[PDB]
Amino acid sequence: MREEADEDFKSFVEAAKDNFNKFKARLRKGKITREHREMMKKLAKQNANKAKEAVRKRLSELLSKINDMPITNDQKKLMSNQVLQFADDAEAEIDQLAAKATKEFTGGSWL
Amino acid sequence: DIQMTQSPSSLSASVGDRVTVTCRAGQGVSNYLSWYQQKPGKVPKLLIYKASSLQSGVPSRFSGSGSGTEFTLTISSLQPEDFATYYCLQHNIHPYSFGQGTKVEIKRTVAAPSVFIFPPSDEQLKSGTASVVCLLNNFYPREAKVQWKVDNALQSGNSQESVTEQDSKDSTYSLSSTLTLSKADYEKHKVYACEVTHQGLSSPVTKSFNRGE
Amino acid sequence: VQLVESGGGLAKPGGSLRLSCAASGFTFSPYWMYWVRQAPGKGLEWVSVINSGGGITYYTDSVKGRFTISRENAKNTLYLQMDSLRPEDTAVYYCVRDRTYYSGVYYTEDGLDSWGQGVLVTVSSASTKGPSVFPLAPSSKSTSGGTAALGCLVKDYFPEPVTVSWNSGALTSGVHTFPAVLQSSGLYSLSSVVTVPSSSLGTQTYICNVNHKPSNTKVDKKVEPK
Repeated sequence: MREEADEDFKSFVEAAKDNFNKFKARLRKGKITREHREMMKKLAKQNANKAKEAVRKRLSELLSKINDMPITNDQKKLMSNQVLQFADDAEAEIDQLAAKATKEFTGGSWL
Repeated sequence: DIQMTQSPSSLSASVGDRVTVTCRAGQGVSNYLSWYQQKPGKVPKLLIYKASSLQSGVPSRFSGSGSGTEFTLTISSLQPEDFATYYCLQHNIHPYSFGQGTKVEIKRTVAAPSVFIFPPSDEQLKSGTASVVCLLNNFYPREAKVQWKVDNALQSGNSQESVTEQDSKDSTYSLSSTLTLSKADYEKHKVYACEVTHQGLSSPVTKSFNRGE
Repeated sequence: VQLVESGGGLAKPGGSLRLSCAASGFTFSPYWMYWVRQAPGKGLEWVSVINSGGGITYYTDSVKGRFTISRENAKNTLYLQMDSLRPEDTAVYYCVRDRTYYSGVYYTEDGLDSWGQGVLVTVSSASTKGPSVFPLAPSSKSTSGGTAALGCLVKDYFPEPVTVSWNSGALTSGVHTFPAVLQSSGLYSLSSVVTVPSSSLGTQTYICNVNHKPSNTKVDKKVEPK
């Protein structure tokens, strides 16, 4: 079924959620300069980009699987659009996890 | 595989006429019906995919319609170069399956055949067999009759005919008839005649040669 | 963006052949591939299907177990091993590409759009024989020479096909190469003719180029008047 795909991309977001939690806990606490803050933000985006290519690599595999199954071609098309929407949602939340990892005015750091 | 049922098996039509070819699927194929055009001795050409989508470079006079199990190829104004066999193809589910094909013929004005006769070559006579060939060139319609005469005596059962496919431009046919005799039989007679009857001829046309020359 | 086919030809009943199909100019891996055959003078019909290097394969009822459709995506080549050949396997075989793939952001669903030139498979116990070529000399003379007909008689060969050109292909207007006829001796025979201005009979050479590949027979017969 497509439930395999829905959980596949949902598994990536949970991993990103755990990975970004440990990322935040290891950021320097206290009064930081400002150059240091963007250094934190580029790493959060670098970590989000790595988690996102795992999503796309998985998206390409299932698409190859969808086209190669003995189903009606109009059923290839909609399944390809739903699995694309699953991966798009996964990439959006991963981006949201990276942004909120360096959110201003939390307990962590300040200027 | 889904069973495609196409009709008619063949049809005839004049230049400028509207032509319709019907395709029917055993199961629903939704929007995934293709139309192919195949001219004699050539690779099939995809004209229309998705029932109503025209491939690149395909003339605008071609159009398809229908969805579900009833489809229809339509040539709005038939052209001489449209002579071909047309096939429908469902591309909804593998394996894709074809129809029986529709053979489209062109109707045109009557054209009388030009007739030519050929004696056997001296090279072939060395082998002990003589082939006499008669040519009926660029005529319409297809029906024609060739009668072989040897010294004005009718021949039977010693000739074979072959007909060309309809010409893509003048819509005419051409026909060859070959009379096969033994060298001894060929050499004992004199006048070899090819008598052609055709609707374009007011009366039979005869082309002949004397074995002497 | 073509497909070239190899193999095929004459084979005795029960023998085996195998067709290759080299693809180029495009992405061969993701598309389903078809083998389509056409018996002489009959319609088109699918014979075998296969996926993007997968284990799903279709075969029509006429060919179960006998033919196996192979495929690899590295060399971009399609295959059709043909075992236990039967007289009704005589057909022109095409390898076709299904330009159908759905990627979400983009898709194509043209269907079977790109075909190979085709290959003839002839199944018969009859032995190969090369033809003889005889001239069909123009009538000498037409009154003025108002259009003359000339040609070549390609007699007694097996199997199909033979191709006939005129003046190495430069003369195509007015050419009629007739369908071969099956003589009672089991051998084929066809005539190819061309009509020309017969003011050109004296100032032009006319050669028919007969090629019978199955017997390696190549003949350039010059056709002269008288």
